[PDB]
Amino acid sequence: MKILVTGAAGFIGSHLCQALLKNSAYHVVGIDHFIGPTPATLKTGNIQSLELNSRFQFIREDILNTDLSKLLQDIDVVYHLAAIPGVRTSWGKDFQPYVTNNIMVTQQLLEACKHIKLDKFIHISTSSVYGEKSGAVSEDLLPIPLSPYGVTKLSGEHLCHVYHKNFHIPIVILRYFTVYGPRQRPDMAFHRLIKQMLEDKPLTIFGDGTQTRDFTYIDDCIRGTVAALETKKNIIGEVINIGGKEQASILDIISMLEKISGKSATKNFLKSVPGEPKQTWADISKASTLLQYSPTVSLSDGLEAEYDYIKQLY
Amino acid sequence: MKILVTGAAGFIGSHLCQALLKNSAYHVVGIDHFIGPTPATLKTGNIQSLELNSRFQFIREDILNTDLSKLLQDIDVVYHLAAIPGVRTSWGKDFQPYVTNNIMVTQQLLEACKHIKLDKFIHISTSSVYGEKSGAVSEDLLPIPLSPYGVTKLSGEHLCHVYHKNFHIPIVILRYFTVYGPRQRPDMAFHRLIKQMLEDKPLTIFGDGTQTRDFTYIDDCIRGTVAALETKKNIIGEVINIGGKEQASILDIISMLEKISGKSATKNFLKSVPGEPKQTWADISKASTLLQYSPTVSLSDGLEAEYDYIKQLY
Ligand SMILES: NC(=O)c1ccc[n+]([C@@H]2O[C@H](COP(=O)([O-])OP(=O)(O)OC[C@H]3O[C@@H](n4cnc5c(N)ncnc54)[C@H](O)[C@@H]3O)[C@@H](O)[C@H]2O)c1
Ligand SMILES: NC(=O)c1ccc[n+]([C@@H]2O[C@H](COP(=O)([O-])OP(=O)(O)OC[C@H]3O[C@@H](n4cnc5c(N)ncnc54)[C@H](O)[C@@H]3O)[C@@H](O)[C@H]2O)c1
Ligand SMILES: O=C(O)[C@H]1O[C@H](OP(=O)(O)OP(=O)(O)OC[C@H]2O[C@@H](n3ccc(=O)[nH]c3=O)[C@H](O)[C@@H]2O)[C@H](O)[C@@H](O)[C@@H]1O
Ligand SMILES: O=C(O)[C@H]1O[C@H](OP(=O)(O)OP(=O)(O)OC[C@H]2O[C@@H](n3ccc(=O)[nH]c3=O)[C@H](O)[C@@H]2O)[C@H](O)[C@@H](O)[C@@H]1O
Repeated sequence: MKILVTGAAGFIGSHLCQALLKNSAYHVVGIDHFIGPTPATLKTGNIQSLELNSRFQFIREDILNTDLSKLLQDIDVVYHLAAIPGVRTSWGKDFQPYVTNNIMVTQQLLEACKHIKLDKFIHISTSSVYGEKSGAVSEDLLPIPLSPYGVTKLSGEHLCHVYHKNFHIPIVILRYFTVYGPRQRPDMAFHRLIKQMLEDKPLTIFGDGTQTRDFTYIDDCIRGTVAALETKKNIIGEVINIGGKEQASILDIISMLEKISGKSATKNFLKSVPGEPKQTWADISKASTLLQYSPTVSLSDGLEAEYDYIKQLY
Repeated sequence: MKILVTGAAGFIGSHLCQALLKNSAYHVVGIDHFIGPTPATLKTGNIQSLELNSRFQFIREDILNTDLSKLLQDIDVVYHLAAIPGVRTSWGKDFQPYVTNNIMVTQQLLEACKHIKLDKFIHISTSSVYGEKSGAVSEDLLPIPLSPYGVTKLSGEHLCHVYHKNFHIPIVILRYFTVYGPRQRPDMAFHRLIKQMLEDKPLTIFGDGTQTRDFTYIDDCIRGTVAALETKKNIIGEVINIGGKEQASILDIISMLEKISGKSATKNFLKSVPGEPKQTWADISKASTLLQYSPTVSLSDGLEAEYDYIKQLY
């Protein structure tokens, strides 16, 4: 088929394109405006290989300015990953690009998909929509975001449901849980903490470090994401959690990084940042059932992979 | 005490201001940018009756072009009604004004209220957030909007929760159910059908006319809205349905209108329009407990009042 990947030069999008291109029967169109928290230099690195592949077409344009008629011509599947993704930087004057790139972009894509015959529109969303929840969260749980970011991503999900129900756009929603590994964005905790540790600079901890995440290794995330395309079973209209092998606190992670480096971290404990939950924890039963999803990369292996990537990057 | 009412020149806002001005204790500031579906001619008359009262101050400005710090210094309570409200006109290129005036306006007001000492931030929302549900809907039900309009309004609610949890802004959310009576917007069903019936023209019905609403008479809406200010109970953080005395389908309303006009209407059944639920039905248990809310205006009395107003307007 022809598969459109929005946000193709980003962390997850770059990996997803590479995975799809291993199947000789797939042709990939990647669109990326090179905005958000990752510098354009890192994004060029993410796609340099991809651009050599003859079955990849790269478009460096804003989805809000591009000819969406041309873009979606003969597209069989859309993977919509384009977004402004930072939890902590979505307040005051920094909110507008979240609304433009998370809400207006999703709506304009969904409008463009009304007059074409997609197999699937695979919309990427976030554990950030759940907000502050206790236990493993299931996809039927009432979402109450804690960040303006989370609000804009949940508005994107609701636009998906509006366009599915009214115009039969074949939407599938994936909710990722804190994805890490090679090419992780430089605003995320593991990139920052590894870069700090490499430079013998203080590790920046927001609050006391006891907060936990369901960290998902990139290869696990991509296996789940590709499974959503490749299943022959009806998952249209479904919201599916994609979570990781092993939860950990930021203190637990730092201890694991010290074992990889053989260094001892200097720690700087900052104020908690408004808008962050203290815990995330996916119930991935539905992904297990629908996609045969099971994450297999341990934090020790995934963290070594990221540490190696960050060291070579800088 | 001093009360800011956004969207003060609008249908519900103008009636709200009118009700608050009856209390000589209350100083009222109205702000309205004269946008949305109602032509500015009808809104002028709204602010003209309000401006007879010395305790009313009117600001004719976009909330996005206002010094909100300056405005809010002496404000005790905000009623936030300003929005783009039409369910049916929120598709395609019409969507952006809903994002601007429903999402960016709400965010920017909440940002300005972060360091104000408010008693209450009373955010007006809509039954449109629920989408299609069976039975009387309670406020803890998972909302799945059917329209882009509904998505933008539920995004505003989510912003209220974010700013409440992170910054202790004392938000209360009211979900209104299809409000009618004198001053009803010309794009709403009762206004169009009464105008049509008055001029012996076909009554335009969008589908089979079996659609029903929990229609709320304006005076009932306003009594519940004023109760949110005056209640003895703690309602900070609550979502509260404000629904009407009697549910009806459009066919029923057309029969009730024939009784009032003494006319037999010609019907013009048109294609159902995307993004509209078939039923709305409020569980008003919570309003009854927290606000002593009981709607008291019957459809026959309310339609008569709206009939007399439409007759007078044209
Ligand atoms: N990284 C995670 O932990 C994680 C977890 C949950 C969900 N998500 C979601 O996964 C997706 C990918 O996240 P990521 O970490 O790869 O982020 P990223 O910033 O690395 O990638 C997103 C890409 O979208 C592009 N983009 C944004 N707006 C655009 C526009 N208007 N037109 C064209 N391109 C545009 C950016 O240039 C960027 O390269 C996002 O939707 C994010 O919300 C990520
Ligand atoms: N009418 C109903 O049946 C109903 C039911 C549910 C909820 N609501 C909600 O009630 C509120 C009032 O609805 P209404 O029927 O009175 O609508 P309306 O259009 O009569 O009034 C809203 C007013 O907001 C003003 N406004 C919009 N954007 C603005 C901005 N940026 N700055 C300043 N003013 C701005 C408009 O000029 C308009 O006069 C809305 O929030 C709507 O979503 C209405
Ligand atoms: O799962 C998700 O939906 C979200 O996951 C991540 O968001 P976040 O959980 O903030 O991921 P990190 O940035 O890796 O933060 C993880 C934890 O580390 C903490 N942190 C972060 C950065 C840092 O320098 N120090 C620090 O202690 C944060 O407080 C947080 O508790 C992504 O950045 C989002 O794009 C995505 O939506
Ligand atoms: O309750 C709500 O939350 C919403 O109520 C109304 O929206 P709507 O329910 O569309 O109200 P009307 O415009 O009065 O429409 C009611 C019904 O009449 C129908 N209709 C409308 C107009 C018309 O000419 N003919 C007709 O049959 C519609 O299809 C709908 O089923 C308001 O317009 C919204 O601002 C508000 O958000």
